[PDB]
Amino acid sequence: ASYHVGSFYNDNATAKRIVDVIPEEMVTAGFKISGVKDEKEFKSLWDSYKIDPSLVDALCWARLYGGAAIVAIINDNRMLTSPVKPGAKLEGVRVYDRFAITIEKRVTNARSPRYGEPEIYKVSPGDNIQPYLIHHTRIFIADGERVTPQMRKQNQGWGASVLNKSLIDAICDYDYCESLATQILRRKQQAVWKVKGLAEMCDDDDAQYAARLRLAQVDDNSGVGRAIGIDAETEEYDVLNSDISGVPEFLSSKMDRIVSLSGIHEIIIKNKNVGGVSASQNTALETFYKLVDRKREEDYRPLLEFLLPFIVDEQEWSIEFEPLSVPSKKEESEITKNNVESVTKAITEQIIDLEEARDTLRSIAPEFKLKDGN
Amino acid sequence: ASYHVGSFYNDNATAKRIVDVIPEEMVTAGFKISGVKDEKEFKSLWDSYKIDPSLVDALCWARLYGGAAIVAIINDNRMLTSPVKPGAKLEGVRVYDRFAITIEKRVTNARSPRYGEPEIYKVSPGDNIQPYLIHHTRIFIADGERVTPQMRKQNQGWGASVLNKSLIDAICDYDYCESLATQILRRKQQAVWKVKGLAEMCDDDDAQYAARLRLAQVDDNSGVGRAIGIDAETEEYDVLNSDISGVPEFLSSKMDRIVSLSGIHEIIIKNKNVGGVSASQNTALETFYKLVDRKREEDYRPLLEFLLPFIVDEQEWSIEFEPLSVPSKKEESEITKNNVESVTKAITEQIIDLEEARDTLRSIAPEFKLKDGN
Amino acid sequence: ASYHVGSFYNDNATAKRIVDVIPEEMVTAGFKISGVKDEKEFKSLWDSYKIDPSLVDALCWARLYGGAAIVAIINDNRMLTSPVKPGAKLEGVRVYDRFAITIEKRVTNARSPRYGEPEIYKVSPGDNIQPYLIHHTRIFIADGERVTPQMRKQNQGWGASVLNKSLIDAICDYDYCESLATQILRRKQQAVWKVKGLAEMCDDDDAQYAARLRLAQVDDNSGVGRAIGIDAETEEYDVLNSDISGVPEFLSSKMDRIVSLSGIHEIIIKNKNVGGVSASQNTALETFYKLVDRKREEDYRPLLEFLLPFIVDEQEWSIEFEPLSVPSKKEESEITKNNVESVTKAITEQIIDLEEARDTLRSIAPEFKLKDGN
Amino acid sequence: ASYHVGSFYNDNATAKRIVDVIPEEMVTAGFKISGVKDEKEFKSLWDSYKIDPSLVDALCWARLYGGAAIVAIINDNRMLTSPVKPGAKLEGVRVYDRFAITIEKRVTNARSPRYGEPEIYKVSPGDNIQPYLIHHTRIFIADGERVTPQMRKQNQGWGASVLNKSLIDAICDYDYCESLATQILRRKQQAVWKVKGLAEMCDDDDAQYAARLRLAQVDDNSGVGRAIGIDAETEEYDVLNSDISGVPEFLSSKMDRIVSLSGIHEIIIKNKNVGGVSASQNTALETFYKLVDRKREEDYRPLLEFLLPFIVDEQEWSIEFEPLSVPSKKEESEITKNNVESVTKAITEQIIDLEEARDTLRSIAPEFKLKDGN
Repeated sequence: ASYHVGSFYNDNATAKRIVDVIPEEMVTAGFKISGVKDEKEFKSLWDSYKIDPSLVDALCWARLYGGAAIVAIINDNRMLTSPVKPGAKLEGVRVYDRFAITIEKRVTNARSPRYGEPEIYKVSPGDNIQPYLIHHTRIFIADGERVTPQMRKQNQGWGASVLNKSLIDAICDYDYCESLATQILRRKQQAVWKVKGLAEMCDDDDAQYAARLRLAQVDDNSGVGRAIGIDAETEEYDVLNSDISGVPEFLSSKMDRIVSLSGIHEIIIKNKNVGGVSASQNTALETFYKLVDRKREEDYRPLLEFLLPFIVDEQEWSIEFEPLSVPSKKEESEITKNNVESVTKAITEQIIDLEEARDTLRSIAPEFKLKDGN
Repeated sequence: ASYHVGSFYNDNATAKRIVDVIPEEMVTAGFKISGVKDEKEFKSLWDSYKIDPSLVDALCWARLYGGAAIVAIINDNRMLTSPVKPGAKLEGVRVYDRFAITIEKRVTNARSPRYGEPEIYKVSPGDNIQPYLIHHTRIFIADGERVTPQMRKQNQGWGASVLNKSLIDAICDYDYCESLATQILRRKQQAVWKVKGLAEMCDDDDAQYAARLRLAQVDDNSGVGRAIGIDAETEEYDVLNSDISGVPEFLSSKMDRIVSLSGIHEIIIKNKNVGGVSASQNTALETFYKLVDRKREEDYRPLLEFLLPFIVDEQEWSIEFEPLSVPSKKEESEITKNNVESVTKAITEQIIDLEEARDTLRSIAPEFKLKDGN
Repeated sequence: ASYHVGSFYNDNATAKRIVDVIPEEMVTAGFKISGVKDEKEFKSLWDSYKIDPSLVDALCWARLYGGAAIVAIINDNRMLTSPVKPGAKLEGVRVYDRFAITIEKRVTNARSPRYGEPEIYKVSPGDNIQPYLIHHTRIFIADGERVTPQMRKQNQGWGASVLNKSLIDAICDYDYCESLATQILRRKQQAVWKVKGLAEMCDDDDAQYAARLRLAQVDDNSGVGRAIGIDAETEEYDVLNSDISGVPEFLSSKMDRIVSLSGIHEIIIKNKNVGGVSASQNTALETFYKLVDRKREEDYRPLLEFLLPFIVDEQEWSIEFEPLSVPSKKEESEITKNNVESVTKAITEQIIDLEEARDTLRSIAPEFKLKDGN
Repeated sequence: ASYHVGSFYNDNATAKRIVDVIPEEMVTAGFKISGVKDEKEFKSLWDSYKIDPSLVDALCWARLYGGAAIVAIINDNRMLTSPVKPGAKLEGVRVYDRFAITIEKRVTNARSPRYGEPEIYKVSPGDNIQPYLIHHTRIFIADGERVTPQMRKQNQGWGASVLNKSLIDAICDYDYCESLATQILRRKQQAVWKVKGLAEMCDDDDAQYAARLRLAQVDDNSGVGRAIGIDAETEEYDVLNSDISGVPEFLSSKMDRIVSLSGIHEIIIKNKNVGGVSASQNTALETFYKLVDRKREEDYRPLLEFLLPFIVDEQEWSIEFEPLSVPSKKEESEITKNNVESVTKAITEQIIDLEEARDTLRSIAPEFKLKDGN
């Protein structure tokens, strides 16, 4: 069964895939900043931090247990319980699961609209170290999928696991069906040896052992090209056989039910190609891309506006999600051709003269490297 | 069969998908405001408030429970029971379900068209805090699908749930059908053992235990390459076998009935591409987008003109929804080429000049990085 | 079923393929460094050290055993326990498995973010040599796939094996199914010989030996064009035959289950083209490349920024991975044509000059042999 | 069985193909050098050596036995036990198998990082000649596939055979299945002759010989257009027939299992064309090319950097692997057209004037022969 729903995660592989395919596919797409003077220093600082495996782990724990929290370490000399100040920087991030976070203090001031969230968070990392209190501005809380408000307050504000009992049992019964299919194959044919007066033999005596040894020895040497001899007055040899048919489609239907309840396309979970059509599964993968972007817009972004203000001193910035459908080299060159022809087809006597022209070609054509100029 | 809609929602997964696919995919499309001098500050404010998860949750509860109420809080100076006057008005927002809203005060002024609808609302969130009264202009009431006026006045002006009785039992009997299919698979064949004088053993005795242990041991050691021996005079061994055929078609028909009743097309509810066609799923997707566009135009907009007048201080503005169907990097580049060559064709015969061509190209080609000027 | 993962790995072939297809195909793709004045010396150093087989082996052991440690040795002047200072730092490298690494010293300095992780490592390669201690900065720890934090701290900070229990028994029962199929084929038909009074011969006597020799001799001399003669009064000859149907489909379903559990697509694990479609395998390959790209971005890079700062002395550099999908001689020539005609289109309107066009063309068209100069 | 796994190689043809298709396909592709003044003198010296059959044999022995070694003969007057000097040339190479190489001396100097490999190799060529000792810099060691470090040190640093027991038995059972199919075809129909009182005839007497001679003679003259006559009171003639069906697909499944375990595509091992699709197997052959290049990058290259430094006095050189997918004459000419048009389309007033233009057209267009000039 599920038990702590941790054993089910680290034992079965279907649950592993169902809970993991979304986070890294979501995070490896990448993002670009806008309104900033330049992004290469941002890129260098980002991969100098090299903190995204912790982000992936936090997202996975949020999807599995229903909630996860990440703590931000700031070089400010002030106490971590006191709130941050503008202009502070970041040097590291550490991740916790749902069971390591508990509520400590609550504020309900009428005039201040901040009421409705615990002011001070209490963390218990374990590993024989002292628990400590954290301000609400220091850390961030990651949540899973939405649940009813009654159940939401019943779980102390925590979400719900992605492995609900319907999916759990839909995954479970497939193994039972597979075992039944294996047993059905094993029991395809049975041979019965009828002997007159076989009940007179003493139990577990040398006569019975010799009889069953002879039976086994004759059983090994039988076959299509080999015959056996039996008595005609006291022995009978008959074979009862049963057919096997229709089980592959039954297992396919079970897998389709698992796919339907999971919410992910069959190409990603069954890892199968239909083979009956050339380029129709491109629509399938773009549908999967649509659903993963849909999931991203509600979960990945809050981490973005929680982390960017601590990393860049620029005033106003916006976040843009790059379309994760990356094109192939042939088309890439053709699109660069199209853009470079379009940016300069009539601008020779039109609005786009030099300085906006270079800026336009820099963005839509990242292939054309160019030093900073006008 | 199911009594509490919340338990059925957070227990089953199909109901969760049916409730959730529409609102979040609706909201993640986005929108653009027209008639405003510049758009960057609009996006800056929109992602500064970052209030879209509450909107998604309110829409989900409006769909599920049949009613929801979003509460808008402003930075006024007087009591929240009194009406409002123009101002910044935005620093936060909260949502509530149907069960926490109650009508307490009503007016019927014939001269003013405002009669026939309540003016003061009572909210009782619970959690050991005092309920507080709200003026009508401050908050908005979100409703689901239309019902007969008699039932509307019977339900205290609240809509019905999207999980109707027919949908409920159509979901319910699918699990019964799957359990029956598994049971049918389990009983494909049965082996019957007949013994003369087997009814004389006392129940729960040593002889019966030994007999059943022997039967089990013989059962585990049979198969294709193994044979068994029996006494010809007294006992017999026979096997009864059945067949399985047509069950996957029956289950597929049940799923088809569920799809027909739900109203969401198969690629969204089954996650199974047909595979027998190249590009016929374009029509399926566009039909889905027509459905979600109808739902958006009938439900999402009221929040838009309830919130936008409080956001911006402009006298006049309009809201229109873009085609949601997202193009990919290639064909959007082709569109950009066509647009840029078409706009320059009609401006060289001294019909139109550059000052309006700037905005005409900016509206349709955001890829072209343009600053503001001549 | 299998106890030791190493014995199962070096015994079976499917496990070998599952472990090995990802890391070596990942590494043989290669990479390119950016921000460096010239690239020839980079390749000269890279193939002078020729340390990629050790990287492949370390990745394979990280995948299999759940953990691996690569040891980097530098040309410093002091003891290897002390930290390092900038220098050439590269003359060799060696790798070790999970079983040869142990934690002995730990620090918990709260002020420094370096707490929570070990600083000195103990390696015990064996082979009758003294174990030696290593500073943290000298070596790197390679990990496999994520596990629950409770299990992570239970396993002394080591990951889990990629051969989970479900994958193990899915591999195991396939061989049982194949053996059952062979046994079923062997027993397609059986010939039964009945003789009156055949039970009166003493066991291991001359008469019995002669009888069985005669039976064998008659058995080897039968067929379509040969007949046998028996006594009508006493003995009889009968043949019992069965059928075989649906076994290949059952075996294919078992392979499909193995493919679904493994996570690698059929062309890589079955080496069997579908044959019923023209160019649908492009989507299969690109899905595989998406998977291996995710694996690369999550696992290969840490070695890259662990080793590259020790390789080059440049202050700033960046690492990006090319699209792995290799084009062939024709379409790459078409890409070169498009690139060369597009780059010359935007440099004739006095927008950009030759000094940067040189590098722009050099980055995208290595085929054009360019020296360095104006 | 396998025995010395040499008899299995030189008796069965499937093992022959599995172990041989990779080496010569890998080596006949060829390679070109870069950074050298000219390569035609290199080409002439290379085919003057004519040493590649020994390389193919060494690779085959490495793949089969798990390890092989090649010895380099140098014209230096110094003793072969002493290390080589820079500037020495090569005149011949000789190949040995795994059993002709043994370890003689080991060095473990702490300061020198060369420890970890035997300093002096002892070779025992046999053929009644005296074994001799070799320095480690003189020779090269070729290894097969990776194995666990415990097994690696258990086999004195030698790899593993490509014919593991799983592949061995997968190859073996196919022959058993073929023999069973032949027997099943042979036993398709049996005719039984029943005679009353046939047991009274004396054994091996003239009466029995005459009876069986008559039976055979009647058996030869039977047929569709021929009838036989039997007595009605003492003779019976009956025919028992069994059908054959489903065995070709069973053998096909066995071959597919062999293909899957082998790791090579079915087109190369089954030597079959699907016939249901025009140009889909081009993807199959390019996948095979991908895997053979993948195998090449880890095994062929070390011989390249072991042999090139002894053949060329040029300082710095690099190795490039030519794409083994060779195009057809029609496309070849079209690609030459494309390159010659691309190299000169805008360079008339651009960077590429004369001397880099000729060098560019020399490389990408080897068809255009040209004498050395500017």
